[PDB]
Amino acid sequence: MYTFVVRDENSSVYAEVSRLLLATGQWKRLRKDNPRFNLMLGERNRLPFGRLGHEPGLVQLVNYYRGADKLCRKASLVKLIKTSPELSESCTWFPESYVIYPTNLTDEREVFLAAYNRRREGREGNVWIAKSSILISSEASELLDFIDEQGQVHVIQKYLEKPLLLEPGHRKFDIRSWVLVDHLYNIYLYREGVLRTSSEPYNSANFQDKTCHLTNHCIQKEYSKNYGRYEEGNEMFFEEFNQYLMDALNTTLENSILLQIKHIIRSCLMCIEPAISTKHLHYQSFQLFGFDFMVDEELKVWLIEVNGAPACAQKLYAELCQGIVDVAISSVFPLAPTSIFIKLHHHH
Amino acid sequence: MEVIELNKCTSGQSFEVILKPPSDPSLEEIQKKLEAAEERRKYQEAELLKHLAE
Amino acid sequence: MREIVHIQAGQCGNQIGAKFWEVISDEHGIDPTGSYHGDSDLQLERINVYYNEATGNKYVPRAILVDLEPGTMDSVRSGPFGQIFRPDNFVFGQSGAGNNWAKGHYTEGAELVDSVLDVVRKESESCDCLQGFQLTHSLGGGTGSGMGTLLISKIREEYPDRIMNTFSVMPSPKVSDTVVEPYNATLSVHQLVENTDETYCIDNEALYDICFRTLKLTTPTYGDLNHLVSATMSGVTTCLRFPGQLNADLRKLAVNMVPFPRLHFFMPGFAPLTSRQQYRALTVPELTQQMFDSKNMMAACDPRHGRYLTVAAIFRGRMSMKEVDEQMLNVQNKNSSYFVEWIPNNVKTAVCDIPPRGLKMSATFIGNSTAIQELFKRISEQFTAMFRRKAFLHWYTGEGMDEMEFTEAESNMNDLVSEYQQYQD
Amino acid sequence: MRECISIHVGQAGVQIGNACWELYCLEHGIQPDGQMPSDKTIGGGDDSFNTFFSETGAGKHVPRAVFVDLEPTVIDEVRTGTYRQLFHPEQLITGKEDAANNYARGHYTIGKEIIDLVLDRIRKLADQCTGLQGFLVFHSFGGGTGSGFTSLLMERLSVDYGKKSKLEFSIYPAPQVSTAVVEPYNSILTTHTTLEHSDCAFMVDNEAIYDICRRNLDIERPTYTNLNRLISQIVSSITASLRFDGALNVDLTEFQTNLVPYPRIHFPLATYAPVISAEKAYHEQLSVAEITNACFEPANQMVKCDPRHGKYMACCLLYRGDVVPKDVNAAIATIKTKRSIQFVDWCPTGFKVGINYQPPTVVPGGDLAKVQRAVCMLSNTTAIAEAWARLDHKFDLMYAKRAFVHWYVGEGMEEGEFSEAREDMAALEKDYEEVGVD
Ligand SMILES: Nc1nc2c(ncn2[C@@H]2O[C@H](COP(=O)(O)OP(=O)(O)OP(=O)(O)O)[C@@H](O)[C@H]2O)c(=O)[nH]1
Ligand SMILES: Nc1ncnc2c1ncn2[C@@H]1O[C@H](COP(=O)(O)OP(=O)(O)CP(=O)(O)O)[C@@H](O)[C@H]1O
Ligand SMILES: Nc1nc2c(ncn2[C@@H]2O[C@H](COP(=O)(O)OP(=O)(O)O)[C@@H](O)[C@H]2O)c(=O)[nH]1
Ligand SMILES: CC(C)N(C)c1ncnc2c1cnn2C
Ligand SMILES: [Ca+2]
Ligand SMILES: [Ca+2]
Ligand SMILES: [Ca+2]
Ligand SMILES: [Mg+2]
Ligand SMILES: [Mg+2]
Ligand SMILES: [Mg+2]
Repeated sequence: MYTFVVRDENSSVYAEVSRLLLATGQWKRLRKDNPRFNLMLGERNRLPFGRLGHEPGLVQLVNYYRGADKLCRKASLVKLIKTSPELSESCTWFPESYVIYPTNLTDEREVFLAAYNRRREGREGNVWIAKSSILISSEASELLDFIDEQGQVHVIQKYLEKPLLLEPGHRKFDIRSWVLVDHLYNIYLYREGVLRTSSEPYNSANFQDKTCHLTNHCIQKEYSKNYGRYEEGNEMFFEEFNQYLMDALNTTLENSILLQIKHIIRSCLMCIEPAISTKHLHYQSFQLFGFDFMVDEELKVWLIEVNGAPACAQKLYAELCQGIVDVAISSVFPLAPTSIFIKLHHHH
Repeated sequence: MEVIELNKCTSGQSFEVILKPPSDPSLEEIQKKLEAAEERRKYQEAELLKHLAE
Repeated sequence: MREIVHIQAGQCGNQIGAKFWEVISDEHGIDPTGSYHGDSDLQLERINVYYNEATGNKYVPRAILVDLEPGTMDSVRSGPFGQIFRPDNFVFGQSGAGNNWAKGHYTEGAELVDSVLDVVRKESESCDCLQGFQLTHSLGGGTGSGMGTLLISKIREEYPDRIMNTFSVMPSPKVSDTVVEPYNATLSVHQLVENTDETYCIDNEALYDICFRTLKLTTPTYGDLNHLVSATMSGVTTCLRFPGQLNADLRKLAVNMVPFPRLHFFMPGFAPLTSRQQYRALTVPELTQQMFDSKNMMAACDPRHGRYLTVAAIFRGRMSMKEVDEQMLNVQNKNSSYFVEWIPNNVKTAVCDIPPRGLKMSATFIGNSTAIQELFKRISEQFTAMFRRKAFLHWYTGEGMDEMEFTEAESNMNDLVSEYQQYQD
Repeated sequence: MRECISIHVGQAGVQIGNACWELYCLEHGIQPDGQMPSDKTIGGGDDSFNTFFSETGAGKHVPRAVFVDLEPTVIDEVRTGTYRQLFHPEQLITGKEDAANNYARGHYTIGKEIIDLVLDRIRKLADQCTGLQGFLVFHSFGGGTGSGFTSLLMERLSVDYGKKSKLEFSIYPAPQVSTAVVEPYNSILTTHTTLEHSDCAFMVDNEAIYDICRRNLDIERPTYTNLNRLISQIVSSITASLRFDGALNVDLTEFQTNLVPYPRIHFPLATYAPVISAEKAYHEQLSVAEITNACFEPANQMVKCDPRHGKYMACCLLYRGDVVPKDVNAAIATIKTKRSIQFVDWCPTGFKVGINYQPPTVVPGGDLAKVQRAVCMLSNTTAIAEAWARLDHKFDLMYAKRAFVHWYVGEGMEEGEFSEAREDMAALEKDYEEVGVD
């Protein structure tokens, strides 16, 4: 009989995993403060990793990698890419980004303005976006004055003024991919992705209305007036998106986009493997990640951000959550296909 | 990767490598704590004997 | 040299105590005449814990036999190992206690208690460093119950900083001598709540059910019940009488088993308990599952009705200590809903290479469980069924007691039950 | 030459002390009778080994050691053991009944009645020292004596030897090898009252020693003898600089200078490699790089924790055996480019290296195989705060219910000392977080 504890009641994902575990009649849920557990479905913030792997006779597993925040934080991701030789400062698939601390608090203010003036003088498209843990402007004065009005660290990166627009609609979009890393640090890519499409036509002469530029499911379902017109819930799955690329661009989702996506996921996760791996550790880790990608009109993929506690598409909850139990949990605590994941081999 | 202060003798040697530069209660007070705790023990035992005498 | 002074009082106390010294004497190689005839140094490593050494290499138990009538102790002096006891350590009267707590505690018993303490003082004066005392007795009668708790009260007055443990047989209507047993047990329990550090609660009904249901004994006798108590008493004293990687005296044991001063009433158990399919080797999983099974427990309380504050398990015999930790860590990690989560690692295990007589290996269970409140609930309910009508009270008021003292014993008991209730939620 | 006095308190301290002096004797060529054939100065001398051994006119080399226990059974093994001849009776002190795992009993009740005796016996050893450096104090966190009496002794030593350094070797409680439930109380009580009196403390978590004995030595259920033989190797690696010719960590003061820039944060993490099973057919000898790389594997640390998620304040590499500086620096460079070694910004990113050519001595019939080279890394990481966190959490669970508190109050301790001690630990945990996290 395997035991587990739930410490994040708000996780829609592991709420289903906890629902499945009990359905096998071989896992037992304990009070959230009971230390005699095999599996911890831990909290998002301040997870006490130091209290794991110290119960005699219990092999303990947790659904978060200690140290993965370096990748799942806006400012941290920028620093990692610029300071990690595995990614270098000339990393071709990450938009030019800079870490900018508000004046009321190292900082890359001067470096940003240097590349800014370079674009403004060279007639180049000089539109950037500011965000933290949103403002889209073509003038650096507005971008910097907006960060000083807050109090947290922000990041300014180049804005993709040439996004790939779906037709009909002439509308922006982003690609979400779910990646599961198990205790052996195998990188699995869920075969099912989702495009969160903007139901509004992309407009490059007015960044004031952020409804056609931000493809977040909450903004489209709150500030957009064409929600659910072209696809149900502004969510296009791979089957349709792939069929579209064939009819329109005469290419496939695998060739045109997925190869770059798999390459980016590998580079990011292999880079931090020495720092977060639980191979020789007294406890084991696994984590589900949500990568957000952008595609330009040249069919080049760009990494937007990585989410450490992602949500799933309603249609793909059962399949993915079951897949988490198959490779992430039962692989360590076995029970008494055609896998849904794509193993991204690599050198450890 | 510098080596500094290298010292060698018959039974070994020692050195320093720098990869990067940087960026009470008196005796009287103890007696009071000890005696204070002894007094509380005496008080507790006296209340036990008084209880047993009742 | 951490000596323990043993005291047995009353009929039950002396019949159970007699068998106890019979059992452990065999384990230490002491014959009925006090002469050692073992074959292992482990039998003498800690022999002085329970035995004095007289001239001629004779070992005399450090035991004091108390009773208000001669009968039961005349039987001991004529029993198997009767000759092994110090003749001066028999202290007895002639009147009896008539199964009356007031007689044991206030009238008949008071006339005899001084001479009992004279012997106790004699045994203590001869101890290098006295660990503490252990008293065997029943709570349903008059001598072991009323005078036993009187003895405890006076031993505590003269040795306030020594450990006082008891093996206390709780009465049950199914195995009962008189109808006043709830009165006597309720009056005693309050004494034990105040003046003992550890009380092993032994329920005669549980001893009966084990002899009938598990042991398949059609009509159990008191001798059959006492066989279970002997084996259990030998088990709980194993890590006191033999050398091992555990250096624990009575005080260190109490410190780790009693988180709250008044909640010091333990459920003991034993395994195996096989009916005569008796030569079958018992595996470690079977020992562990049985030792935690209620049917192997002697307090007649279902542990699943409460929560364990602390648990101690002692394994005897040659076995896989690695395999012990696995099964033990399997019971806890398979039923952690019955252990309190606010005492980390409250389940401890001890090993002993010397198994009991006629067993390849055994396990003794010692649990401080809040389920013991059910035992005090039964007693309280029987007490109140009679006391509300003042039934049989005249036996006690005729000895000088007042009804107020009964009302106070009732409240103290119900407060005890209330204290267990809060630590179970 | 300056002398070092070792003090062993409680069962854990005494048995560990017994295993270390066995190892010391094998290392210095001292026989159980105290004789040392290679010591050509009879009855005198100021050599490096004289920091730990005095000499009688008859040539006996007597440890500068005091053993203390509130119960006699553990110290009786020393009196009748193999090395009974080393010590004289004045060095062995035993009470009648122990502290019963009760800090208050060892600190107040019993300690108050034996403290002056211990100081007298220590004063005797001090009077033999021409230049006493300080003290090495061995004890457990969990025992009533090791916790309670140790803190009292440390307070008095600070009064009687104000200008002397005091180092600790403390055994952190592990449930797998303990039958006690109140050890979290004792650990936190003794750390609170000892903090301002210890200049440097090497915590060894029994859980780590236990797993190393099962993983590397193939001991299915290690005993205290197994644990103590491994612990005495690590202790020997740490004290070798005081007992052998050298230039690194030549006196107790240097341990604080090289390992503790902030006084309260004085708990270095110890890592040791390699630990090879003697029963093995024959192991392949590991290189300087491989054993140095092993110093950054959690599996060989004396306290299980993750230094990748802390910051270093200092780092010492202590090699024994066939090691030349060239190979040390080469392996270090390789580790920097591979490992997560983040230093605090107000401290240099460096490594002090000491090499002793004599390889680790192994006790005949022991569990450890003879190796050609070994290393012990002493690093001061904020990661060791994980051990304080674990311990403080267990404390909170029991103290929320006042479980077992009556045993301590009953011995004369005020309940307030529980909260005063816990709040001191809360501040110690805050100190680590200010030095390590960003
Ligand atoms: N590594 C190691 N740990 C030990 C040893 N002896 C005891 N311990 C640990 O110490 C703790 C118990 O404290 P002890 O040192 O035995 O007790 P004490 O200091 O003698 O104090 P008392 O309560 O008076 O007995 C437990 O955590 C044990 O695991 C030993 O020889 N080696
Ligand atoms: N450099 C850039 N160029 C073009 N569009 C960008 C961009 N950075 C962000 N976006 C837009 O913003 C959206 C993603 O915003 P971001 O991910 O930073 O906010 P967020 O993290 O709160 C949403 P979530 O984490 O849930 O995916 C995408 O839909 C994308 O269209
Ligand atoms: N287990 C056991 N219980 C007994 C024995 N003798 C009496 N009892 C129980 O003890 C109670 C009677 O007390 P008893 O010891 O005979 O009275 P006392 O001689 O005045 O102390 C009743 O509950 C009996 O069931 C015995 O030999 N073994
Ligand atoms: C303190 C407990 C858990 N321990 C280790 C014990 N071990 C063996 N026999 C014991 C005890 C306690 N009582 N008795 C009779
Ligand atoms: Ca009379
Ligand atoms: Ca000399
Ligand atoms: Ca000081
Ligand atoms: Mg996000
Ligand atoms: Mg009778
Ligand atoms: Mg001890």
